[PDB]
Amino acid sequence: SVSSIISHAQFDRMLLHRNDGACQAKGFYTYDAFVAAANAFPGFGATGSTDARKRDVAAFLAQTSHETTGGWATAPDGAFAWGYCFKQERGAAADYCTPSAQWPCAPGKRYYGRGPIQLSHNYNYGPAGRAIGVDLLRNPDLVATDPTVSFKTALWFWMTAQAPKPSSHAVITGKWSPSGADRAAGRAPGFGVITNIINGGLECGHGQDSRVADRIGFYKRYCDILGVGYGDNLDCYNQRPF
Ligand SMILES: [Zn+2]
Ligand SMILES: [Zn+2]
Ligand SMILES: [Zn+2]
Ligand SMILES: [Zn+2]
Repeated sequence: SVSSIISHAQFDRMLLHRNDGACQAKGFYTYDAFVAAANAFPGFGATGSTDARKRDVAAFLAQTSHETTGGWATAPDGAFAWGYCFKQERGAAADYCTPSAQWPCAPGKRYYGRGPIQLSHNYNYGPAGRAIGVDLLRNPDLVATDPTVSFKTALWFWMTAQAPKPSSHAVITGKWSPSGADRAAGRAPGFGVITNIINGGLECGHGQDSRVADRIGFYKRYCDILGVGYGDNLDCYNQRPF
């Protein structure tokens, strides 16, 4: 039903050049896979006012677009037209396997970044796999070979809280109630705190940051496409990291 918020046409206008020959993931990410994945997380794009629902979709696609961007300053249609260009960590990467009796690593497998949110480590592939009913510890490559599974891992991240961090979904739909600690840290509801949730240790609270700006660029472009206002507190330049 997320299709009632974002049409196939709008989805492609947003992720405009993802299938250009220069992109590693060309041909991978499809609108039908996105819609199928969304069906497994009913609340996504279906919680709150029509505007909250549009921002929920735009923010999700904007943050994931930054994580997989292939854009550059003078890119065709701007740097914010190049999200979803990659589907797996570039380079030699690493094993990303840490001791865990709850989410044991499978021999010979590696848990490097895969998919829209660049899911990493066995302790994340484990709970994400359980959430979607797929054994991602034994078959982590499915996050880079099956687009529906790929999108599902990203939505799992979007919809899952990591207390004290709320889920990004809760923040964008206006369901997050900041603690006294959050208020003291300057973490107010908005797109900015979502960036903080995702990679605040490295990007937030130290003034202007090009990574934060790139995330906002995607968000504003996508909100413009769906026809919704951005909401407040878009940056995390002055927010203490979670
Ligand atoms: Zn299409
Ligand atoms: Zn193109
Ligand atoms: Zn690690
Ligand atoms: Zn810093």
